[PDB]
This record gives sequence, C-alpha cells and structure tokens, in this order.
Amino acid sequence: MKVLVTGFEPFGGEKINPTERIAKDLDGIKIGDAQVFGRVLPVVFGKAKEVLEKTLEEIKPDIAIHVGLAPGRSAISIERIAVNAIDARIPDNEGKKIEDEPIVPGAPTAYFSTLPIKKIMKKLHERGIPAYISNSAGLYLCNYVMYLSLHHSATKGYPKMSGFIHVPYIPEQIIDKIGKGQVPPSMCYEMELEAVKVAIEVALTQDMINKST
Amino acid sequence: MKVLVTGFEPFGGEKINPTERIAKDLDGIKIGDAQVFGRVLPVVFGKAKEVLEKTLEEIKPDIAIHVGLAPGRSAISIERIAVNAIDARIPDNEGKKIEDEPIVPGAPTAYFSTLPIKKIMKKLHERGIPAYISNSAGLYLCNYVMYLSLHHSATKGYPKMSGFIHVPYIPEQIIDKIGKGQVPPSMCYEMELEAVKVAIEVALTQDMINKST
Amino acid sequence: MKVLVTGFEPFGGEKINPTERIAKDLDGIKIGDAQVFGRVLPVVFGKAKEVLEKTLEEIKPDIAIHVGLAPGRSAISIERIAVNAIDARIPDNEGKKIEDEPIVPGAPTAYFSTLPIKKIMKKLHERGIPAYISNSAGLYLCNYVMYLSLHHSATKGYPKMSGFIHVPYIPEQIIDKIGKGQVPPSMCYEMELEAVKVAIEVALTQDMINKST
Amino acid sequence: MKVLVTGFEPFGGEKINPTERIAKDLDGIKIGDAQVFGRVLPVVFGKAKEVLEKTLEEIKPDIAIHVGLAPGRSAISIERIAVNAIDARIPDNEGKKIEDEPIVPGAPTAYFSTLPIKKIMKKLHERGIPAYISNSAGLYLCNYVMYLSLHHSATKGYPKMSGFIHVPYIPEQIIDKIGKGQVPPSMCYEMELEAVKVAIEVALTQDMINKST
Repeated sequence: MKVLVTGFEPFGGEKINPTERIAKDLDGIKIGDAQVFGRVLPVVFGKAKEVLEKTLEEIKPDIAIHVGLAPGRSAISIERIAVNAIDARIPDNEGKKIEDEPIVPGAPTAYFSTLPIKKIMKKLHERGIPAYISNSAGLYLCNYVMYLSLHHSATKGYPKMSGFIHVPYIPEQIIDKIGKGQVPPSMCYEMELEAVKVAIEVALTQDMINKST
Repeated sequence: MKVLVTGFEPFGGEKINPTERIAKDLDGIKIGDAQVFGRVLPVVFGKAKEVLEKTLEEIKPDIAIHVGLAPGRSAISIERIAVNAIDARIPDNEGKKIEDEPIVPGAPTAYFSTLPIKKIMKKLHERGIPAYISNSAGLYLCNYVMYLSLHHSATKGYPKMSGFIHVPYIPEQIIDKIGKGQVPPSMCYEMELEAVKVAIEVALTQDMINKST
Repeated sequence: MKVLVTGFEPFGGEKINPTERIAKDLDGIKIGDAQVFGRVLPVVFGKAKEVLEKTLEEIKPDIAIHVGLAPGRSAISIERIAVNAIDARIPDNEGKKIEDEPIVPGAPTAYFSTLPIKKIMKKLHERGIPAYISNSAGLYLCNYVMYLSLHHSATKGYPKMSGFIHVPYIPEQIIDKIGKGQVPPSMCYEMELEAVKVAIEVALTQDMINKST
Repeated sequence: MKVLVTGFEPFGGEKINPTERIAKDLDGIKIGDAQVFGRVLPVVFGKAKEVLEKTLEEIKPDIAIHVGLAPGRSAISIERIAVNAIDARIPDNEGKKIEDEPIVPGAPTAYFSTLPIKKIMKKLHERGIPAYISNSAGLYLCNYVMYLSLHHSATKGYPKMSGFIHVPYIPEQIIDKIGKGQVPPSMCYEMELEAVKVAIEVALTQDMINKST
C-alpha cells in the first residue's frame, strides 16, 4: 500500500503555506507496512496538473490525500465534491486568472470524494480535533487538483481512494493580519499535521475492510 | 513578588473551561523569585466577589491577571476597560439574570487595566501567538471580576497591577458543535497556557522597571 | 415565454420565509412579454419533489428560478451547481433527516445552473444590490429542488434555463435572534424582491440572444 | 425642544458615508413640536472637536444623537459607553494617527450615554428593526465625538440627553467589497434612516419626564 499526500507552495502574498510543511513531515513515513509519499505542488494552473499527473503515474498510489490552505476556515474540513470548473477569484503564482472554464472538457460535471469522509471526521472528533464536511473546495487550485485526482481514479483505476482536506491558517500566519484589521481563525500546526495523518490511518483501515469484507 | 492568576469554572452548559485548567497549571509555579498563585472562581455573581475579595486579602498579590473564556473569539484578547455595570443575557450558574445594575454604586464608570497590555501583546506576537487589545470585556462575570479587582486596587492600594485576559474556545470544546451553525474558532490549550504565562512574565518585567525611571 | 419562480414555506422554527412572499408578489405580474408564475414549495423531502414535478409539467416554463432562504448569508447568492446528494443538517418540516443519499440514483453527480449567473450578478451590482456566485447550495431542500429542476431540464428539454437563488434573512427575522447568541446578517425584503425580479429580466434578455442568432 | 443629529463625511477608502445622508435627510424636519437639526462632522481629530463645539454652542440641543458608520456590524447598535481615550488603527482624513492618548486629561475614564437606550432598542424591535446595545464604540472618531458630547453635557448642562448610534454598511457600499473577500453585512439606507428617526422619537417621548399632578 502506498499513500500519496500533497500540499501547496505559498500563494496570495502569504509567506508560508502550512500544507507544504505537512507534505514534508509526512513524506517518507510509514504507517504499518504502508509507505507514505509527500509531495509539494505549485499553485499554478497547468503546471500543477502536469506535476500531479506525473507524480500519480510515478507512484501509482492506492490512496491520495490532497491538502490545501483554506484562509478563514476555523476547523479541519474534508471535501465532499470536486467540480469540473475553474473560476479563480485571484490569479495563480504565474498571474493566470482563468474564469468560467472547464478543467476536463466532456468529463463529468463533478466527482464525489472516495475517501471515508464520515469515518475520517469521526476519528478526528474522537481525537478532539474539530472537523466538518465541506461541500465546495472552491474553484481555484485546490478544487483543480482534487478534481484531476478523482478524474485519474475514474479513468485509470487508481488511486482507488482520493479526496481533499483543507486546513486553517496556523497561528503564526495571523500575526500580520492583526495590524491590518480583523483577525481570522487558526489552528496550531501540530493539530493540522495530526489531522492529516489521522485521515491517512482511517483511509488505510477502511481499505483493509474493503479488500476483505 | 506574588502573582494571582484566576480562572473560572464551567458555565453555560459548557463541559469545561480552559481557564480552569490554566489556573491549576500555573498554581504554585515560580517565575524567577516571583510566586504564582492559581485560583479558580465560581461563575456566580456575589459568590465570585466574595471569593475574589478573600483571595486578594489572603494573598495580597502584586500583580493580578484574571482569565476567562470568550466563545467565538479567534485570538487572545487583553482587556483595556472594565465597566461599572452588570447587564447579562444568560443567567449565571444560579439562575439569577442580573440586568442593568451597577457593580459598585458611586464608583467610577470605568477603570483602565493597569497591566502593560501593549508590551504584553508585543511579546505574544513575537512568540507567534495571535493577540489583540479588546475595548470591552462584556458585562457578565468576566467584566464583573475585572472591575472588582481594579476597584480593589484603587481602594486598598493593591494589587498595583490588575487586568483581564480572554481566551478562545479550546479545540475539544468545538467537537460538540457541527449541526448548529458555522464551527466556532479555537486555539490549542498549550498556546493559551503559554499566552497567560507570557503575560505574567511581561508584567513582572514591567514592574522591575517601574522602580528605576 | 413562461417563467416559473418558486419559494419555500417557513422552516427551522422561523415564523416566516421571505421567499414565500417573493413567490406570491411576483405571481401573475408579467415582465415584458413573458408570463410569470409564482409557486410556493413545501420544505419536505418527497412532497416537494411531487409538487415541483407537477408544477413544471403543468406550466412547462421556459425559465425556472428557484429562491430559498440562506440564514447567515450577507448578500444575494446565485447557485452555480446542484449536487446529487442529500445530507440534511436538520430535519425537514415532517421530522425526516436523510443522510448520505442521492436525489436520483444513477443520475449525474452534479448539474451546472443554466441561468446567466455572471450576467445576473453584474446587473444586480449595477442596481446597487450586493450579490456573489455561490458554489454550493447546501444539501438540504434548496439543493434538492435545484437538482430536480436541472435534472428535469436535461430529461425533458425544459425549462431551457434553470437555476437557484439564495436570499439573506429579512430584518424582522433577526429581532428574536438578537437576544440569544450573535446577530446574523439580513437584507430588506424590498431589495430581495427586486433582486429576483432583476434575475428574471436578465434571464429573459439572455434568452432572446440565444434564439436570435 | 431642539434635537441635534450628526453624521460623518467619508472616512478613508469609502466613497460615501450613510450617516452623512441621514444627517442631511433629517435636518429641518419636525417631530411634533421638536425641531431636528442635521449637521455633518469632519473625519479629522481636532477639527471634529471644533465643529462639534460650535454646533452645540450655536444650537444648544436638548437631545444629541450622533451617528457613525460601523463596517462589519450587521445591525443597528446603540452605544452604552464613551471612553476617554484615543487609539487609532488607521490615520484620520487629515493624516494623524493617535495611540493611547486622553481625549480630556483629568476627565472621567468613561461616560454612560444618557439616551433611553433600552427604550430605543425596544421600539426598533417593535418596528422590525434589528438593534442591540454595544459596549464599545471603538477609540477612534466616533468614540471621540460621543465622549466630547457627553463631557459637554456633564460640564455645561446641555444637551440633557446625548448618545451615539452606529449603522452598518448600506447595500451599495458592499458591491466593491465583493471583489476582495468575504462579503460584509449591510442594511438598506431606508431602514437606517428610520432607525435614527425612531431613536429621536423615543428620546423625545422619554423627555416627558416633566409630568406632574
């Protein structure tokens, strides 16, 4: 069993992106006999596609968990749906602001995550980690990668499990926001890394249950 | 030097109150040659005043930092003002819903905190802890306590430094909320505990400076 | 040209539903050369589908605009996508709380609204009415109706244009909210009524350009 | 009976200020035998104090209701207390930012509004207008005038009744805020105008405290 976890580089003027640290901390670890691979994706349309595709082909994971930063979000949120569209509110790190354009022409308008979102949310709660199910991952790069991942699964038969997880700003990222108006929510990095690691565990456990029953 | 740190017991159906854990964790601690005293207060008007007075009388702290829970707050908040009034929406842990009633008749309409709130907030940011100055501590028990402490300071000459700090919900407190509205913001306990400790450290440093000029 | 506009009855404890008045005020009042029908739907699973199917079959509208109440929303929001799922956070008006279930088994995971959402938003802005594109209509009855309507359109070829609009609370609804908890956003009825009429106008305009090529 | 109602000019970044319109629309009207005066204050420290002083001296109002814009607020708010301090987070219209500075040295730390705040909030509710009592009007220009007005009353004897009311953004102001991030709350100008007028009506009704056998 191989698990692929991805995070993103900094964007929107942000100095850092917590998901990038998460990808690095989990890269190369092992949960039982399962090997986890952590890779960081660029916040650039097209380029991120090429990288995601190349990484998936390379590793051929059984489970793919894509993590992204959700500014303003107060808790961990597991994405339920991926949409076949791009309507970036802001441009990507290359200055590309794509509006009302499909991700994969002719492909399904949307894909449901294949991760045990309910079970993942349940395990997080037992761990005292606030978490809820989100019904929209936006239409920027996070939804982009989540849709592509799920499309790959439906077209290539792998990864069997794929989904997306959004994490709040981490505390240190709010320091600057303070001297600029209001103050958005945050969650300590340690809790965010544990949440993602817990999603991996629940997925792996659910897989063993499927390949047996 | 003696420092009094207070916290509160659970209130409003809440299973816990992080300020209670904070008070107990800092009790009996020493910061340099200073002795910290941690005390838990009841969420009952009158009874809280009774305990506050006796505690201040018994210890005669040089510095008094009162901590409380502020549901919905997304960062640490240091109170700048205590108002001489009691107008609560929800009744205390007794059933008495006191509305429109002075805390101490004839006493000043408001008192300014005597803690170095600016220096405190500065250190918090350097430590990566999101904080800001609040210009209203409410008009419930938290403001009640902050007002009485400052009033005691002006009538008895001690403590020379008195203030109030509000802390966001703790992660595990958010679990019991997912079907209601948008998940409330939280801050991990460890960061809240450190935040209060830093306030004590900064207040201690400010005091050693007062005796120099 | 026939235009069908729907609203919902009261739910979630509220005494009224602004979308119900909107449907009633618009009913019968022609807009240009098109007839407008305003119908109210029940906030009940199953029953609302029957009522919806019957209304569409009866009228056979060229354009259907469904309106719903979105508590907590601060501006007009135009739904972009309908998802084939039901996961009520609260039960319907008959105590039914369906979880993790499709609306139409084997039907597309999701449908894109066929209304001129971007032009509707631009026009509303010119009229001084705050509006934005929402990427999730929730998974309660509003999404339920949105999906069924878009599915009908794909299955029967009509209505040619179908979409959903969410309106904030109206002022009078916030009154009893002020007491407990916080104060949710609202928008005066007159503006919400105007916004929906505007949407119809913009829809009618886009319809001509389509048939005129 | 002479009533004074003031509003402010556009602060900074806003092309308009609803209170400026309210002041102008209410100027000259009469409520029974009471005459209402509407004056607009500059958003500059010092200059605002000067203008406020001349205006009060000239008119010698029996009731003073100052109105200001509170971005983000979702309902009408009635200020309960004015604090003797200035802590600007943004430079004024002129170009001077003040941090921790008394408005009137030696003057009381705070002044309670002398308007029938409770009576006012109740009447607004009856009229279907969401409103609540605020316990902090900030420490910028709005608090500045509120304090000066209440100080003038206590030292010069007039106005007998003085207070402050904050109003949310009006719809048209949100339009440009939509292309930035989370859409802030708003309230139609018509309701804000009526809210202020209602505050006056209640203020005058309460002034009947001159009834005898």
